[PDB]
Amino acid sequence: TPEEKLLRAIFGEKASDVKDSSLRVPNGVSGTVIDVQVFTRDGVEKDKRA
Amino acid sequence: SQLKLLVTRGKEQGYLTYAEVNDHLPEDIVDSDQIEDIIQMINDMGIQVMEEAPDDLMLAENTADEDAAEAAAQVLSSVESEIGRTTDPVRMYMREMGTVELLTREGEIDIAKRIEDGINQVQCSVAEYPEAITYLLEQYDRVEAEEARLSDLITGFVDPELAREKFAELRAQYVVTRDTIATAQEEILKLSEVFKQFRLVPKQFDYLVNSMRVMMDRVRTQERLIMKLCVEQCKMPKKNFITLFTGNETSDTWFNAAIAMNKPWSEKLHDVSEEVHRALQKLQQIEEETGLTIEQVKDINRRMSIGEAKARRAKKEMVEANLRLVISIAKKYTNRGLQFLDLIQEGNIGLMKAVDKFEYRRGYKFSTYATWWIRQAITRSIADQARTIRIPVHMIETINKLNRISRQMLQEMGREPTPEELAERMLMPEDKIRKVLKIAKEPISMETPIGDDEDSHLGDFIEDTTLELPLDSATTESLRAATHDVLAGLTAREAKVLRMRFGIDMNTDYTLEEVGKQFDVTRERIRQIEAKALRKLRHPSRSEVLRSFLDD
Amino acid sequence: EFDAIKIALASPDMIRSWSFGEVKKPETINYRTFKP
Amino acid sequence: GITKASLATESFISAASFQETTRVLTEAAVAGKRDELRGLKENVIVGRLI
Amino acid sequence: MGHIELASPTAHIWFLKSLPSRIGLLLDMPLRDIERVLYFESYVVIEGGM
Amino acid sequence: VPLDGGRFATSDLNDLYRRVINRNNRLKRLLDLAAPDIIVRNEKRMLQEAVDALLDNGRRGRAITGSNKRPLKSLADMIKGKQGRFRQNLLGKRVDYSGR
Amino acid sequence: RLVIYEREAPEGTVKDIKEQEVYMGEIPLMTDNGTFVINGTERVIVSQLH
Repeated sequence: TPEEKLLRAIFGEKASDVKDSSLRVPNGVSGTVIDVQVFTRDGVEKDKRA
Repeated sequence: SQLKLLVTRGKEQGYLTYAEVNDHLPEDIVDSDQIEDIIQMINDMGIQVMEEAPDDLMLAENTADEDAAEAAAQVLSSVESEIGRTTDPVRMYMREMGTVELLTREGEIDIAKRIEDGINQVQCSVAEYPEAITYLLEQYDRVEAEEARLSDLITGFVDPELAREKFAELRAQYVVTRDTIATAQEEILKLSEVFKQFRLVPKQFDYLVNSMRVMMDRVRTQERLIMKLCVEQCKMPKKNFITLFTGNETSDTWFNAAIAMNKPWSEKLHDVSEEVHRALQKLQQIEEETGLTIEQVKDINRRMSIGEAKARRAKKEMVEANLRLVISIAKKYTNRGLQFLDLIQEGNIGLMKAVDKFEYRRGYKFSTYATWWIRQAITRSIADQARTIRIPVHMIETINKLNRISRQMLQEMGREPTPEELAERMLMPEDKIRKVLKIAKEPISMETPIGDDEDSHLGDFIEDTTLELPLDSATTESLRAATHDVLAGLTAREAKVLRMRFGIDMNTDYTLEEVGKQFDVTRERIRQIEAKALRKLRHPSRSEVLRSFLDD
Repeated sequence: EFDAIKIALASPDMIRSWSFGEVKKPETINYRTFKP
Repeated sequence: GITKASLATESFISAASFQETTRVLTEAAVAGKRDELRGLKENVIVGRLI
Repeated sequence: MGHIELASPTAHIWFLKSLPSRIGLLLDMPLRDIERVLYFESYVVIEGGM
Repeated sequence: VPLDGGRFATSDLNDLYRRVINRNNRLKRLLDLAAPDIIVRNEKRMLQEAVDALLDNGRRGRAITGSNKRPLKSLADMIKGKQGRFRQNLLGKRVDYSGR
Repeated sequence: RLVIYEREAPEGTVKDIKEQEVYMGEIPLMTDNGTFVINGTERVIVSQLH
């Protein structure tokens, strides 16, 4: 927007090219993670947790 | 009429069952759609004809109660007096193709000869159009000069240099026919004879004949300008119009001698005299362009109309039996993406094309040459207008191939074929196979019922992802206020420079040069002012709320 | 704002005045790049 | 009756909300009716004050 | 909105199959007669004249 | 609207509108070729059916059905019916600033 | 097993004798406790009183 440019210039920020859509626990739920399972496609490379 | 008493019994019962609405129907109704229509008529005025007899649950009292009742009753009382389905567009087409006897056994060749002898009277009429011949001569001298490919004039003829020298001989005969303005009597005719041994490009011939029609229509437009402006506007007698104007049509002894005839119709033509005066000049000049008395070209084009009408009238009967054939073939392309009637209409268009492109000089079974065109047209249309998102034909072919190979592998491997293995079979990269797999699937219907007691649909659970969260709008307004405040707390020059540079509270922003020339300064000083302003705003104290808007 | 609702038949000229352009082809989207 | 008295309303926006919509719409259209919101159902559908 | 130029006229179904038959009432013609004329199974004279 | 996984979802009207354009276009094409009047009459009847299904599907002629085998909805069913815009006040209009 | 019953007599003598163990699909099996696993979720097929 025409103003956000001024603030960006002032503080010299760096707008990110990527926006986060991460799995976060539902509100009002508290508990202990007891199991994590990871399924990978046939082409993708398994990460260091799988 | 037991139908009336059926309606009364339904009123007295408060409902009708399917057995009741079957027992009291006319015993001569065979078509079901008439039964559907009459039950719909009954339901429109009441009472709903449910399929079973079904105490203490109140039913819809009399919702379908209105004057519409009696009128509806009349409709029912009129249904018995006559009969007819007319409720399935397929059935009417079937009946109409039944009417035309499917019996043209070697009469097809007779009608083909009729067409050949009907599309040649138009050729004869074209022959006496030296303007088209002049165009052909010009295009001969044009293509041989390599302004266009030589074959642009012929789709084959009845050798390059032989054709060029034959056209040169035509040029010689035409110059002798043209500079011999009672000596052009025989020459032109003879030149027409040798000219009748040619075969034009479809586009060339069609354009030339349409230009012939355009010229004759200009002549006929002048004929209107002389006719209705006088006969229908000035009340010039129809007999008088047939007498004087018709026969000369070019001289001044039929209009300028029409006002001077000293008749009640004559001396009233002064008011509309100007337009006829000008039409005489126009037609006299056009006769120079065409070099033919108006009546002659009128008659030749009338004969052309006769010939083309004869051709079309026989193509009708040619097309009908092959339409029966089209039904027969198209019966086996159902359930792909198109209703039956669209399939048969595409087939009929293809058949029209085939008949327009058939010759009776090859000893072919017409149930062979045409059926190919029919199937090709049907499959083309099915591939082009069967799905919401239009995937090109080659992708359709690849999808079909993939499905065939997948079925084969499943029957062979004994399980599902992995896309890696399927790409192993078909020499295609894995990514292409995955893409084509994704592409094919057709869209869902947003009115697909979901299993909820509220009886919702899949379209009611699709959130909108383009909206601006009402908190973002408030944040933007707060930012607009805060930037206004912070600008206020600066030197006037710095605030004005910043507003122009970044476009705050303004229309299109302006460049350094533009803002510099704005008040009065070079660009460098404007840059210095902007730098000073940004240095101040970067300084703390004045940089608390904005940094909060950052929230970093 | 407004103060009544009126309903009547729509003339061809009225319908042409509502519209912003004629819809000729039957094709919706481009199946590879989903622009209209 | 209470079921043949409600089918006499003079605001097709009201009458079209609980009766057969097609019939009410056609009858209103051919007759060129004007609906001047003076009921409670009408001003509810339109979003005004009852 | 958009508009489609129909090649040939077409009968607005609401004003035909409503069963007062608005077109029928206006023309003084039974519904079945206009049905025959529309579905191309007859001819209707618009000007007998002489 | 594009659903997840590359799969699309659409309302029935799209279908019907397509059904009314193809035929319409085809009709024009026939009139350009001066086709025999039997097929043009059949085409005109088809176009009439398409329009009558678009305005109100299933009113008279055995409503055309979609791939789902269900009878696809038309402009006269988005207004009418217990599930139309009208009668939405039967049970409708979720509301913000609320809880239970 | 496919047999073409060669077309002379008796009603075609048999000469072709094919014999292939073809695959006709999958039949879901019943867990030890009368429950089926259809898509990773246990299901129960209720009896019907017709």
